[PDB]
Amino acid sequence: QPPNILLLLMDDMGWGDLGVYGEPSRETPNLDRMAAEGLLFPNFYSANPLASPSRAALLTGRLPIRNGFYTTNAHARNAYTPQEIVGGIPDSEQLLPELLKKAGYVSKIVGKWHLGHRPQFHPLKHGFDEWFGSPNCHFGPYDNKARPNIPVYRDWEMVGRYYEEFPINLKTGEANLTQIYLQEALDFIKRQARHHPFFLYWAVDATHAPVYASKPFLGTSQRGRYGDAVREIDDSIGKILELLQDLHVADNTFVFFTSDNGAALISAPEQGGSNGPFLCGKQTTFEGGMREPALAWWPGHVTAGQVSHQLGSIMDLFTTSLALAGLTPPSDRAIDGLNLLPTLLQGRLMDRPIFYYRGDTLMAATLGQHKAHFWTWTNSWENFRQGIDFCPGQNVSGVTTHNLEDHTKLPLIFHLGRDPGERFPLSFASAEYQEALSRITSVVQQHQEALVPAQPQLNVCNWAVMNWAPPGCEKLGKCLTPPESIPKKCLWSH
Amino acid sequence: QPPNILLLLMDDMGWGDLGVYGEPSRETPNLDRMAAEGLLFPNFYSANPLASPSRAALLTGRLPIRNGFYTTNAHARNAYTPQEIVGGIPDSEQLLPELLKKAGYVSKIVGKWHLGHRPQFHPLKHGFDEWFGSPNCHFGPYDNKARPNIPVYRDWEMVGRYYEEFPINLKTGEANLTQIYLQEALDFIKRQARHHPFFLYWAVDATHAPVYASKPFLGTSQRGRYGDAVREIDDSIGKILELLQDLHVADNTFVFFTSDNGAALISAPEQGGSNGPFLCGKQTTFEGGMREPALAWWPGHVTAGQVSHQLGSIMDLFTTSLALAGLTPPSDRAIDGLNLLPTLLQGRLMDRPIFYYRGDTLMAATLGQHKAHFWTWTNSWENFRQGIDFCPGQNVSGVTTHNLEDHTKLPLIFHLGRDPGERFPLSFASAEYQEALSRITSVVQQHQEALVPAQPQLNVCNWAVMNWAPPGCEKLGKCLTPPESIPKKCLW
Ligand SMILES: *[C@@H]1O[C@H](CO)[C@@H](O)[C@H](O)[C@H]1NC(C)=O
Ligand SMILES: *[C@@H]1O[C@H](CO)[C@@H](O)[C@H](O)[C@H]1NC(C)=O
Ligand SMILES: *[C@@H]1O[C@H](CO)[C@@H](O)[C@H](O)[C@H]1NC(C)=O
Ligand SMILES: *[C@@H]1O[C@H](CO)[C@@H](O)[C@H](O)[C@H]1NC(C)=O
Ligand SMILES: [Ca+2]
Ligand SMILES: [Ca+2]
Repeated sequence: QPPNILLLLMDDMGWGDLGVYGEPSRETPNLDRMAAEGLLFPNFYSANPLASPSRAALLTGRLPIRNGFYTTNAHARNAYTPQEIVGGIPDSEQLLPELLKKAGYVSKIVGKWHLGHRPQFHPLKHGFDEWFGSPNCHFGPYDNKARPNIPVYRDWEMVGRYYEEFPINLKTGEANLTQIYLQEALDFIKRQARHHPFFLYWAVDATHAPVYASKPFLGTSQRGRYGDAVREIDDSIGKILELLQDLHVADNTFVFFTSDNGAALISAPEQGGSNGPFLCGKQTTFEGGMREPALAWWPGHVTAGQVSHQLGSIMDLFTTSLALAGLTPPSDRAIDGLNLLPTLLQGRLMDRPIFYYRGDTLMAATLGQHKAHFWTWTNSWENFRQGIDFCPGQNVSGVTTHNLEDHTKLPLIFHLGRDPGERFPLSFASAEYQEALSRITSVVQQHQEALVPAQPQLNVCNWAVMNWAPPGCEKLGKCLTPPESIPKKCLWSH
Repeated sequence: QPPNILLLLMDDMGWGDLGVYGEPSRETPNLDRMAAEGLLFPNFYSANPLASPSRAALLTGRLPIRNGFYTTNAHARNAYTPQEIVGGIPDSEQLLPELLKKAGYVSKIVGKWHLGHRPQFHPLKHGFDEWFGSPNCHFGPYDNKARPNIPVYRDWEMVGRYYEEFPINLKTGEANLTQIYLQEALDFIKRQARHHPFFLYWAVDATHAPVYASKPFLGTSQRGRYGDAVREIDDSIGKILELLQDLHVADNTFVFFTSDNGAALISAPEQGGSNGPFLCGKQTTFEGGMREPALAWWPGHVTAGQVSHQLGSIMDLFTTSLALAGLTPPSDRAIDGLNLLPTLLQGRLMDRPIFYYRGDTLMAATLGQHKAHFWTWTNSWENFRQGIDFCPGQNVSGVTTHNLEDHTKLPLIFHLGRDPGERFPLSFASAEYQEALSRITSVVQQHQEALVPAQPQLNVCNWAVMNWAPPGCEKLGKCLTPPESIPKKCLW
C-alpha cells in the first residue's frame, strides 16, 4: 500500500512565523517538534506572491503562467480569484487529487479552495472526493445586496455563509473555524486509515486577515491576534500528528507543512506575520514575499532533525506526491515541480532554478546562491500614498521602488547567503556578477523559449457571478437575487 | 570544589547569526547542539551598543554609567578604549575574577580585554592569573610612526604585535589567531581540571572587522568571510565542550555563550553579521544593537533543550557566576547583574528592567513586552552623507532619525512581542500606552534617583600613551619611539 499524503498549507504565514525558524516568542512547539522529528527547508519557495496562483501551482505542479492563473490586463499585476471572477481552474489542467486515484487514493480538501467559485470549478469536479471549506476568502460581513456573504460548503452544496451560520467576530477575533477544520481532518483520517490510502489537503486560513481564533486561544499569544491563530493552528497540527501515531499509521503517512505566500505586511503588527530576515512580503517577488517555512515529516523514512538547502518549490509537492504514490507526472506538458524524494530520503541536492513571477512578468530568478531581478516593483506611488506599504520600515535604494523598474539589460543580482535581506546588489563590473548573470540568463531564456503561456483566467469579472445562489441555497432558504450586469475587465490592485 | 565557569563572549555577533536563532545557512552546528543540550534566551541583552563598556559591564555586573566606561564630551555618544585612551577600569571596581579568587578559582582571559591598555589596567592587576590576547582591537597594519601595531600579550608581557609576529592577511582574510585562542583554552582546561576550579573568559574577536579565519575555514561559508570566521569559532566551541566531556568535568562546568553588542552593519554583507528580525545594529539602542544570542550549558543541572523568556543581561553573568561559587556580590555599591540561577535551574521568571544607555544618556527601557524610547538616534546627518549607515535597508518614520531626538516627555513605546522590528509605535492615546508608560517610568525614575554616575573614563586621549613600548618590547627589540603630545579631549 502507498503512503498516505497530508499537505498542510497555511495562508499568509511567513518565513519568520515559526519558533524553529527564529520567531522570538517561540510559540509553535508542535511545529518545532515536527521539525525536530523531520527535515527542515531554509530555502523553500511558493510560486507567486499571493493566494490563488500559488494554490493552483501546488495542485498542478505548474507555474501560474502555464495553468492560467494570472492576468494580462496590465504588466506584472497580482491577480487572484475574488467572488466576481469569471474564470478558474480549466478542465485541461490535471490536478493532484485527480491523478492520485490512479493509485486508489481517497482525497479530501479542508478549508480554502481559491481556484474558482463557479460550478465548473468545484473541487469535487477536479479530483477531490470530499470538501469542507469555502471557495473564497473569509472577508465580510457583506450586506447581501452589493455582494453576498461567502458560502461554506460540505461537498457539493453550501451549508451556510460566513458571518451567518459561521460567525466571525471582528471586534474580539472569535471564530470556531479552525476547530471545525481540525475535526474535519481527524474524522477523515479515522475513516480512511486501514481502508484506503488517503490524501488530505488541509488549507486553513485563520492567519489571513481578518484573523480569527477560538475563545481558548484568544489573548494567549505575545504576538496579538495573529499569534493567537498561529498557536491554534500549531496546536491543531499537533493533534493531527498525534492521531497518526495513535492509529499506528505515522510511518506510512507523509506530511508536509508549508505556506502559500509571504506574510501580509499590510496587516502587521496585529493581523499579519513576520518574514524574518527577508525583504518586504506578500504581493512582491522579494524573498519576504515568496520564501516560506517548509517541513517534511515521515517517521522511519525521513531522518529526524535534519536540514536541507535544496531550493524547493510548492510545485514540487505535486510531483513528489505522485512519486510517493508510485505514479508519474503528465508527460504531454511542462511540469515545473520536481521529485524531492532523493532530497527527502537520501539527502541529495538538485541544481534547479526558482523563477519568481508577478502576473505576466518573470521578475526574478534564483540559481545556487544568486538571485537576479530582471524587474522590480513594490506597489505604485498612488497606492503607497494611500497608506498601502508592502515593506513597512524597509527601504533599499534603487531596489524597493514604487515604479515598475525594467532591469532586463542589467539585472540587479544578490548573493542570498551573504545578503538574505537583498540590501546590497552586486557590482556590475565584478567577475561574480558576470558568472551569475550568464548562469541565470541562460536558464531563464531556456525557460522562456520553451514556454507557450496559457490563456489568462483572471482578466474578466462579472457582478452577477458572485455567490448569490450557491447550490444548496434553496433548501436552506438562502438564495439571493443577483443584480443585472455584463462581464468586464477586472480592475487589479486598487 | 565549586563548579568551573566558562564564559564564551563573541565580538560583534548578532541575534541572527546562529542557525538555531534562524540564520538561513544553518552553519553553527556546534552552537546549535549546545542549545539542544541546554537553555536558549531569545530576550537577552548586552549593556551598551559597543565593545568596551559592555565588557566592563560583564566583569563588574554594573552599567557603564556606574563603572566609568562612558564619555561626557557630548551627549549620547558611543565611546570605547582605543590605543590613545588615557583612562580604563578604575581600581575602585571589583572584577569577577578578583572576587572568585576567594573561592579557589584560577582565572584566565583568552583574547580581547578592552578595559584599558596602560600598565594599571592590565588584566593581571585585576584578578586574572593568566592572559593570552590583546588589550585592543586587531585593526592595522600601522606604519609604527603615526600609530604602533597592536600588541599581543602572554601574561605580563607582549610577545609580539598584530601584522608582525601575528600576521593578518587583509587580501585573503587569513590568520591563525582563533586556532591559537582555541589551544589556549584547551591547554588551560587540561591544566586546571581535577586540580582547581577554573574561570575561563574566552573573548575571541575574529568576527570583528577586519574579519579573519585560518586557511581551512576560508571560503567554506555561504556568508563570505564573516561566515568563515563564525564557522571556525563554532568549530572551536564544539572542541572546547568535547574536551569538558572527555575530561569528565562537563557536569561540574557551567558554560555561557553570548555577544558584546549587535552585528556591525557598517561592515555587512562581507565583514558583518545579521541581527535577525531586529532594527539596526551596533552603535544604536534599537534591538539590533543590544539584543544578543545567549546559551547556557551545564549538563545534569540545566535541563536540555529548553527556552526561557527571562529578560537577561550580560551583567547577570557577574552575579550568577558569584552565586555559582557560593558568593555574594559587593554590598557597598549598586549591582545591576541579577542571579539567574533560579531561572537556569528552576525555570523562574524575574520581572526586571533592561536599560539601554548610549554614553551618558538612558535612551530606552524595556519592561515585560514593552520598550520605551526616551531618546532616538542612529547617527548624525554628516556621518550618514559620508556613507556610514548603522541601519542599511531600514527606515522607520520618526523612529530611525539622524538627529538625537528628545522624547523624554512622550516616549516612543513598542510592544516587542507583536513588533520585534520596532516598526509600529503605540498610539499615545491608547490604554496600553498609558499602562506601559507608567510602569516603565516608575522603574526608570527609581533607577535614576538612586544613581550617582561615576566620573567618566573615556573623555581624555593622548597620542603618547599608545602602545609604543609595551612591557617586553626591550628584550624583543620592538620598542618604538613615541611622538611628543599632550592629553586632550577625545573625538567621538
Ligand atoms: C464554539 O464552540 C463552542 C462549543 O465547543 C460553543 O459553546 C460556542 O458557542 C462556539 N462559538 C461560536 C462563536 O460559534
Ligand atoms: C529610500 O532611500 C532613498 C535613498 O536614500 C531615497 O532617495 C528615497 O526617498 C527613500 N524612499 C522613501 C520612500 O523614503
Ligand atoms: C598558520 O599555521 C600554519 C601551520 O599550522 C602555517 O603553515 C601558516 O603559515 C600559518 N599562517 C599564519 C598566517 O600565521
Ligand atoms: C525615511 O522616511 C521618511 C518618511 O517617509 C523620509 O522623510 C526620509 O527621507 C526617509 N529617509 C531615507 C534615508 O530614506
Ligand atoms: Ca495567501
Ligand atoms: Ca564588539
